[PDB]
Amino acid sequence: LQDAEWYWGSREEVNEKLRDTADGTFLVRDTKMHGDYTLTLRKGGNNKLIKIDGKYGFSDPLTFSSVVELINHYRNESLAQYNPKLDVKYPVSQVVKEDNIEAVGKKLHEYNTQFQEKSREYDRLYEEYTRTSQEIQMKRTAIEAFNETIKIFEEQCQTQERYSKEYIEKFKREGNEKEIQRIMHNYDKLKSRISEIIDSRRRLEEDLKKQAAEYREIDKRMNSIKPDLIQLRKTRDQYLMWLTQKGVRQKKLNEWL
Amino acid sequence: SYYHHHHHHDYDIPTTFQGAMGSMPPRPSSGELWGIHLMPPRILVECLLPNGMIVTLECLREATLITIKHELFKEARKYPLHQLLQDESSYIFVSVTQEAEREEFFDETRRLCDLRLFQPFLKVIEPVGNREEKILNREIGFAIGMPVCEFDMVKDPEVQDFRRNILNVCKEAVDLRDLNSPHSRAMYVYPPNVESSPELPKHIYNKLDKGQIIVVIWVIVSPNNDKQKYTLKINHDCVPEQVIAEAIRKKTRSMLLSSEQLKLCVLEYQGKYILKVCGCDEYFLEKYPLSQYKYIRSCIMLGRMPNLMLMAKESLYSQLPMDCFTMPSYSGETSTKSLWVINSALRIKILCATYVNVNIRDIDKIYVRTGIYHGGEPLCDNVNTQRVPCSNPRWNEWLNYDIYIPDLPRAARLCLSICSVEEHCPLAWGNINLFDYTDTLVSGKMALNLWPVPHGLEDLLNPIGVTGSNPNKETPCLELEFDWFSSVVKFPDMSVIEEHANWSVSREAGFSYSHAGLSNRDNELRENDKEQLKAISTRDPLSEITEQEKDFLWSHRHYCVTIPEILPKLLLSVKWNSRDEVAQMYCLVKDWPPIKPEQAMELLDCNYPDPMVRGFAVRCLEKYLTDDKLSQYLIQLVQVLKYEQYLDNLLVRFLLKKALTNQRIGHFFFWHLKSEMHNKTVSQRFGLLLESYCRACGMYLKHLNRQVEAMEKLINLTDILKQEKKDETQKVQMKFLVEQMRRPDFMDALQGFLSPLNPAHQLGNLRLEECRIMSSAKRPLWLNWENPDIMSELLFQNNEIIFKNGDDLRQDMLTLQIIRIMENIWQNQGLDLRMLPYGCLSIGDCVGLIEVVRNSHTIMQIQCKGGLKGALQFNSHTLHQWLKDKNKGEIYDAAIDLFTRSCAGYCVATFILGIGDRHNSNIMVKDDGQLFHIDFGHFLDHKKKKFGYKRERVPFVLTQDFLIVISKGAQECTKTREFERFQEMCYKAYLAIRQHANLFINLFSMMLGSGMPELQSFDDIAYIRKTLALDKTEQEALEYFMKQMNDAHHGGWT
Ligand SMILES: Cc1c(N)cccc1N
Repeated sequence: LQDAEWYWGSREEVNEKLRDTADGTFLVRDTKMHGDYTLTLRKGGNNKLIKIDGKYGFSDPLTFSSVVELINHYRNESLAQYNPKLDVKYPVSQVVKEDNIEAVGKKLHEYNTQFQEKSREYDRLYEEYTRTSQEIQMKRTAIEAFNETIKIFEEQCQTQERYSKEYIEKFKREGNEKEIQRIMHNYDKLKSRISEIIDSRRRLEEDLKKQAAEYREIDKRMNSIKPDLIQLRKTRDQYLMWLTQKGVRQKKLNEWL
Repeated sequence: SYYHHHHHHDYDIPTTFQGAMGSMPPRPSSGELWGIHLMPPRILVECLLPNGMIVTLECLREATLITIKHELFKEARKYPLHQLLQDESSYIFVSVTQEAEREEFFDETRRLCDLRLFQPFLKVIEPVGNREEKILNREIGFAIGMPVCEFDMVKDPEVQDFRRNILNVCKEAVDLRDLNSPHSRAMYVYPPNVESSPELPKHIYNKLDKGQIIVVIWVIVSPNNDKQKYTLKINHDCVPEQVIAEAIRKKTRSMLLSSEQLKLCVLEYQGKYILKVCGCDEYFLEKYPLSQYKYIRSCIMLGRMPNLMLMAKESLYSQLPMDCFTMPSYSGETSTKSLWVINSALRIKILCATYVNVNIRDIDKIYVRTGIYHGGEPLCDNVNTQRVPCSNPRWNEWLNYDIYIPDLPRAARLCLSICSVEEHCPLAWGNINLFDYTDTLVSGKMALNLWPVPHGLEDLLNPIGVTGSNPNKETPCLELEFDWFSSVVKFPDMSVIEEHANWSVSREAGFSYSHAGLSNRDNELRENDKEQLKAISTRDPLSEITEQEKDFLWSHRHYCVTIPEILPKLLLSVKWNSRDEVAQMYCLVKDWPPIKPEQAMELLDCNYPDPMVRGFAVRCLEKYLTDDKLSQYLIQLVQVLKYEQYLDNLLVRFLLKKALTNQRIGHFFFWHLKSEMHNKTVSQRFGLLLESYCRACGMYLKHLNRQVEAMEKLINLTDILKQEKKDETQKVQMKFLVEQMRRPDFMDALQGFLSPLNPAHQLGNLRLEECRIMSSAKRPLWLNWENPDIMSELLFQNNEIIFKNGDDLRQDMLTLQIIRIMENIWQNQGLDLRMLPYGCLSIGDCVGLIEVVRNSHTIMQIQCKGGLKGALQFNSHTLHQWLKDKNKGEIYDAAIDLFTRSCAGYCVATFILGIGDRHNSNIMVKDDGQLFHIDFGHFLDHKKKKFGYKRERVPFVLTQDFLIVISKGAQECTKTREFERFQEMCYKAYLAIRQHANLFINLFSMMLGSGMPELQSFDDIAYIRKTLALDKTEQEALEYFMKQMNDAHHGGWT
């Protein structure tokens, strides 16, 4: 009843042991002038707490003589026949098997340095990801802007053709090539200027794909760091929990960690 | 020998990281032209003329469009086709901006650099769209920082439906403004800055000899120059009008005037004047105890004599222009088929995710997890099979959720996520509202782009996350299909839900005999029950309720109406997946007794998404929440908008109206919205709201637009200092800074405007000799300005505030807010600890403003200054000795009282909030002896995400230094009465916060919205439970607090 595997005997650190366990995983807890014990069960991925002359129970069907009595019965069976909306029943509670205590504690530092080195790599890349998302979108807007600029110039190389070829045929002899050269010059500037702008826009779009390429490669490697970070952290949490069963040593821990 | 000769082969130091010179993270934003920060001082600009000619002027960076136009048409004469141009006056400039929109440049005073031009060119045109007036939307869009057109071409009906309907609220507020104008207009602009209570705490009351204050009314007569004191001694609880009279009495008593002749000269004169605060645009515009105005109450506390000014109402109503509000340019299926008709389970067809970036080496197989939610979930969570894993992943499955379509609640939302495989690990996520804003159940095909899993989330699905598709295109796009029922299904009317609820009750009244699992169902209740209910009511939000307690609550819901405050708990005890239940709850909440705002605010967090509930919650605010207390909690109310399902909602209509009713709220409401605009989770939502505000706010837009323009100048300026003027001497940088600031574009832009930190303060001229870049690597700017008040002298001649590009202010913003609140709790509950919650304001992505506190120093400076020449050790006493050096005489004794009263409160706030470890370089002491912490780092113990685990840290650990000073220089200070009293403050402080713990949970719960890594989910906030010890009795808490306090101190502490 002290040991009881699942039996620990507060709210917060329960939820840390219930974080990322699947549908059906459970444990029991201990104000006493409130109720005695508390079955904290994670049905469907959400904390579902259940309150507990001799007989331990949930409300009226009290004939179970112990805390261990009531939980063996409902490891076999669901909680539906007690309370309507409850159709779920994992009593969850390696480490190289090490009885070393000290050398288990060195590994905790080692895994934690591995983990904390690993979190920074994940943290780095999350900045890269979002900066890249920004840099990209700024490039996209810039492309809309270039494209827009270009319209105004394409429209301007057109805009002049209407007025300029009205001012060639009207007159013609008056300032023959003295006029029409210096209208051809201005226009020959105008189109090569367009020519430069388009090439400036292209050169952004090639950089866009190289950026968007790298953007994939960040996420790609984020998603291969992620699953490792979960296990690396989870192994650290079992190494740290395995220690904090035998010797209390809450304060000794912090040098390794 | 050191390393076992083990070579690290990968490591390189030819530049290998931003650990080396480790500061200044956030980027980027190009400034004055595309791809460059600060445009060249002389620059070539292509002018595109209406005759099709490209004449290129060399212009100065700094030059006005007037100057450019005027030169362009002088220089277009030298190019051909001059007879085809009109007189320059028939033209306006245009170009493509960096936002990517062809902006017409109407305000021709603007300078070439200030245009935000992308490419440096200008097209000439005669002004299309003859309403010049109306295309000062560009004003709005400047203030918002995204052009107003960008909405106008949004497809989505909701968005347009928001834009058009929200003007209801805007026009209603403008009505209230010009109601008793010009008084009410001044009432909008310059609301009375006033504490919530008129009642005075007992430690203020004792500073005034049975409620009397020596005031100083000032006046001006001719020409302006000379002013005259009029040093009244009026009552604390006397109103501005009485204070205005006595001033005019004493002004105009005379030897050529009988008393009867004075009384008449009082009356005429009296109400032609109103009271200003000397030195800032604050005023005393309504019947309020003088003490109730914040300026007075601070003058009491600080041992100061209020300097007010008598101001003529007409010289005031001179300075208010007209609001000039205008309605903008922009002005189901035959009774459908009620969701309750629909006879089927929920099923949602998953189809194909397209853009999923995963190593086929690393990850085996990948699947879509799904689930339905309400904050928590109304059925067993389900997935789909592990099919087509990684390479082009596709499942054409109907997922089957065990809930009947009618038992969907209004606020139901699907939450999904692509995952990796117990190698379980989310790749993306996205959530969708199962109904739309028109109440319509979601049918057919939907295409959802997903969000990347953030830092703190390990969990698979993430329903607190924002509802809707990512706008970012190039991300995982998981499209899917919902069931179609030959008819648009709408959510039931309330009239109909009222009937089903009335039926559900009458039905229960004949359910008979034993109903074991009494659980969800006696008229006369037991006394032990009625005590187990109020006992539940008192519990904080994070004390999670059991199934027993829920069922117990849900049954006695009709008694729960006697104890309104239970409502949060009750609502979380409803089976949201039983419309029978939900409907009955909708009839309680209808006429549930309104509750206190501090309690009603919980009901707008993520755990209460139902619209009816949130209505009740806004209904509470509408009643109790004063413009004071709204302003106090405005950050938590802006943040809580994210959790609303739809754009258009009662909470937005509330806050928007309040913003337009009162300009001090308005101000911060703009800036907090504007602060977040870079975050694409809310860009749309907040943009739309900010448009509405900006459109209806009256002249303030133009004031905002200068504040905004100043902030952009500084953002650019620093951005440049931080890149390319890095690896440069301060000497070289400071030269560059001053050089820049002297250019006239900077001079215009950074001078005549209002403090975003506090728009009451004006900001005048730049004294550039007192402007400088601090030593920090983030290259913050220490900026200084002349206070252009008439009475600068009487308040502060120099206003100086710190601009810091590079650092996420919002953690600080919230901790400082929380501090401010603990102070108000403490003080207003008669106990005087003096926290200095200095001003802080994030105006953007890691960009903000921090209030300077003149004459304060880091303990380090104190000790550097007090350190002996031969570099040996710094003396614990030097603090004490440096403090004495300032405070000498009866002063000394009082300055230790301050240091003790501050140091105590800061100990208890620090401990409870668990903020970053305190040490000599982040603790500050003022000349007058007040202590206050700066640079808080991570609040709720966010370096416990590495190891952590029941660490319940003490961050302010009072070294000798502090103890000496508390104990007036004795040795073995830990044993004096000086110290006993100190501890008794610390205990009394700790309990006060422990009785308001609900609020601080809820404030932190409201803040989960913002994307702060310190606030990822409720367990983050749970630290504040341990540290307040809310699972325990208060007596254990006291003992816990001591225990905790003792062990870190090696001290006495019993
Ligand atoms: C309401 C709630 C659920 N369902 C799970 C975890 C935390 C909280 N606060």
